[PDB]
Amino acid sequence: GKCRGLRTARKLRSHRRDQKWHDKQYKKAHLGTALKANPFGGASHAKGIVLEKVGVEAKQPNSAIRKCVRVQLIKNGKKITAFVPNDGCLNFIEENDEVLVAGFGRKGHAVGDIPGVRFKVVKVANVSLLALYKGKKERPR
Amino acid sequence: ARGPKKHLKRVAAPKHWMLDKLTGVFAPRPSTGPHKLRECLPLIIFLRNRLKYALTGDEVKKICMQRFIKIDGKVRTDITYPAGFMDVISIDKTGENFRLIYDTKGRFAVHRITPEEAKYKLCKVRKIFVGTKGIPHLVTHDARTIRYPDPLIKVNDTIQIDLETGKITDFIKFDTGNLCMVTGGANLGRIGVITNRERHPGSFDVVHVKDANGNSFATRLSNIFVIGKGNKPWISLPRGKGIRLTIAEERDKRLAAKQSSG
Amino acid sequence: NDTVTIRTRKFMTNRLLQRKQMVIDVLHPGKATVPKTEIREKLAKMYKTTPDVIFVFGFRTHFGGGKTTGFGMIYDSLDYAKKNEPKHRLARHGLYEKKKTSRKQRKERKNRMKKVRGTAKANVGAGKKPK
Amino acid sequence: VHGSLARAGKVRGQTPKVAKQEKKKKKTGRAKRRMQYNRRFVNVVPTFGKKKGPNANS
Amino acid sequence: PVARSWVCRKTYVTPRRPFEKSRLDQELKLIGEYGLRNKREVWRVKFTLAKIRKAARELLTLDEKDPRRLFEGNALLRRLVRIGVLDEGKMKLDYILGLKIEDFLERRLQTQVFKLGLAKSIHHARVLIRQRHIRVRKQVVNIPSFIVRLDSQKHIDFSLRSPYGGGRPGRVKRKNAKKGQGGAG
RNA sequence: GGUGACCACGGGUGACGGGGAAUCAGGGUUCGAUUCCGGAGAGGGAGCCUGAGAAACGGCUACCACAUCCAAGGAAGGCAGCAGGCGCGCAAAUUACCCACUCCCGACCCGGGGAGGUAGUGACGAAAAAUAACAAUACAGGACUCUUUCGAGGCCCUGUAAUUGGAAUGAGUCCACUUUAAAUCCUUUAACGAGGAUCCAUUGGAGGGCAAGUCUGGUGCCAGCAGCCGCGGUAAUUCCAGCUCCAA
Ligand SMILES: [Mg+2]
Ligand SMILES: [Mg+2]
Ligand SMILES: [Mg+2]
Ligand SMILES: [Mg+2]
Ligand SMILES: [Mg+2]
Ligand SMILES: [Mg+2]
Ligand SMILES: [Mg+2]
Ligand SMILES: [Mg+2]
Repeated sequence: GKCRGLRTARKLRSHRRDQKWHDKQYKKAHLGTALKANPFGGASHAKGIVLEKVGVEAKQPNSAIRKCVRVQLIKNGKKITAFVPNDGCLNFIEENDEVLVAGFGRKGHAVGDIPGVRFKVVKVANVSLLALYKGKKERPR
Repeated sequence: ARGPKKHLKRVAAPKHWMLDKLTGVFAPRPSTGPHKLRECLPLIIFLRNRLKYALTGDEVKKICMQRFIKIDGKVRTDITYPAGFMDVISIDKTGENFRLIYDTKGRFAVHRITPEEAKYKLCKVRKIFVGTKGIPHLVTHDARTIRYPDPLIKVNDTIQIDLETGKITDFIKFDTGNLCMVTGGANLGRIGVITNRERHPGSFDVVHVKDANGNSFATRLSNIFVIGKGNKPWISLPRGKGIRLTIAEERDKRLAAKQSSG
Repeated sequence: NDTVTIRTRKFMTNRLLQRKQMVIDVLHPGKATVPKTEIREKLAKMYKTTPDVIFVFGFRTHFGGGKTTGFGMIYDSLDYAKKNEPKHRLARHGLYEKKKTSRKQRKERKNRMKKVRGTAKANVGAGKKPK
Repeated sequence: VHGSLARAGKVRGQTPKVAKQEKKKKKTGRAKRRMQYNRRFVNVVPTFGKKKGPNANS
Repeated sequence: PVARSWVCRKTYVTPRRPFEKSRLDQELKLIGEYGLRNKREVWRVKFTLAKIRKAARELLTLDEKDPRRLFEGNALLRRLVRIGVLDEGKMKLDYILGLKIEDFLERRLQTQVFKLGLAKSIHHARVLIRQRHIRVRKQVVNIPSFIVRLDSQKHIDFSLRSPYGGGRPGRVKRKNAKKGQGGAG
């Protein structure tokens, strides 16, 4: 069992801080390697430049092409893949656009049937993708 | 900091000034003087917030510069003069005199006194020594020092300063059974009679004091200001006679007052 | 005028500045806020004084109209009004003129005097050419 | 790439564009809550239909 | 720096779980009964009741004859009987826990004018208050959520300038009168 | 000699410390650059003059790095002060007015103060609070009631459509006052100001979790949706739409 002595608080505290490294959340938040590996670098959103429009096959039970963009982040110059999340917004996307990119929803983890995609496009050419989809405002030609 | 401060924050001012937060960022940092700034009441807030004679600092400056305020019998044109404990604020143009005394709730109260009572001022001695040529010097809780005092006066005793002369009229020895007043801490503003003084060498001595209601409270020696012999004060006491009432009794006193007025 | 009345509370006299302070509540049932000139003339009638030494300000109208509370100051003599009053209250009645220039321009002028040293003529003429 | 991006937006492009029909302006705020409260706490009538939902397509 | 205050607090607390049929129906019944604008009114009065219950619980766990319990409990009880949600005779800390949300909601000015009979419905009462028609004592109040006190209960009446106390009819009445008189010379 | 498993020494810190903030059974877990207190710094170091008080930087000297003018001999710098730019970025406002308030400085009731106050931008956030109310006809509902289903009205309550149908008000235009250093705003008060009161409430959803459609039309394992289960291969309650509902 566990010690209960009146002056075992040092051992109890040391054991807590030693065993707190054994769960993934605390290790992830306090080692720093995950933050270093994060392409966003601890930011909620990030801007980038569209390099290429690509299609990603969905997972096995489903059968579809998810439309994504290869994006080079303007800060730290890293290349990521961001899902363009609507029915025909890949047509709104073109080459070399300043796109705002957010996480996909579950904290640097792949979502749904899309393999290895952790990000999604929020804005393109400084105009909201939702606005473009709804037709509230047109592309700046 | 690279030197002395000369600004005071409104929220960092002493609580007993009753300075509200919204009117100003700053507070009237009291000029150096007889009393410490944590336990002094500047003339500006005395004339603007306590008596409501003036509306702002400019108005109170005009009152001060027209030379009507005589703190300790001397005309003081300083707007932030530290008044401090048991000082006489005499406005002869209105023919009114104020003895600055803490009330029950540990804050200075507007205490009107008669002109024949405004000519003397009690003082607590702080240190006694002998200067050059074997001359006994005696300092008080103010910055006031006097020469040739009665050898019977020892430390933390009381003396009666006669104004316009700066001399001694009478004195009070500090001992058991003498009416006093607390001038700091939780018991600040409480009137009682000394009952015990316990000594802690190398530390602050602690006295036990009983008021008229029989309530016994302790305090440090340095916070004790004897203001009378036996059970009779040497000065007119403020309203409430320095008797501390807990929240319930003042609540029902308020209720009785409102019920009598209504 | 038909139904407009003045009432005075928290009244007191101070000879420290030789005046009388009070807070005045006006009662206009269905009218707008009563103007300060009308307030001054009615207070002058109330206190038997000429309606030019009076000073009234800080008038807040209560929600829904009706009562409006302000601060009134009535002096014993017209001379003390210049001696102890803020300049803006005097300027409202016209007893004081503040026909002056911009604070920014004053600061520019003061900075130019800092550049020009010593010579009285140039120190006072540095503000002429850059007008 | 597999060259299969050409189908992007297909169904939204193919969907016939039927426009919305003009309707009476809906009440909002306190009156909307009042109408909502009346529709399910005032016109209450017991029925063998096991308390059909507000959007029943019977 | 600045002489601001930035002291504020939220007056309501959102429910832990959304989409419960029982809670939604009960809150909608309260909204319909008392003419509330949205769920935030019922949530704010619920939060006020919760705070009162929390203070009462702290005092109850506090020992009897304790000066703090006596002082704070008497203050809380007298303010409750002052707003009239507690009866004059039931001045015990235990009965504070027995209070509900309906007796708070019945002290609002919107419900009070309808109960006193100046209005035909609760929603008519809310709009009537909002168009500055009702005064309490000498002061005209346009806040529907005005919690009235027992002494002020009797003095609820119409404002003098309204076209329900004194004269000066509304603009639509005056326009209709001038149109009718312009139709016949 | 001194300090160390009662963790020295070293390293890291995306570490200024505290009062405090968020969460809120209890215990705790995170956050405190940020208006109060204390510390440090004025591009990086270093050294000094004066002065009571400075290792001062809206003081000086030198070096390192940037960088301004030049008649090429020289000379002049320090916005982590208020504004305002560039750069960095997901990310943050006016090159505005005033010393009227709070205070401070000065030889000083009189001058000065981007301290500070005022206004501007401001859906960070917090409080209150419109977008409709009522009356009479219809057709329903109620323990409705009169005879004990059939018909009606001596009642109560919704919804649908109407010359209804005439009462009430702000949101806005805008006279004046008021506020104020000058103002702006709020509060007052004249005159207009509502029947698609078109003076138009939105954002997300309707398989389950989780409140709400086995509606209709398109697509047909595509397009897409889907935080998770899953949906989609021809009548898809899950996509794209219309209608209708649901939540705030
Ligand atoms: Mg740091
Ligand atoms: Mg800090
Ligand atoms: Mg600081
Ligand atoms: Mg000096
Ligand atoms: Mg320094
Ligand atoms: Mg330096
Ligand atoms: Mg609208
Ligand atoms: Mg749908």
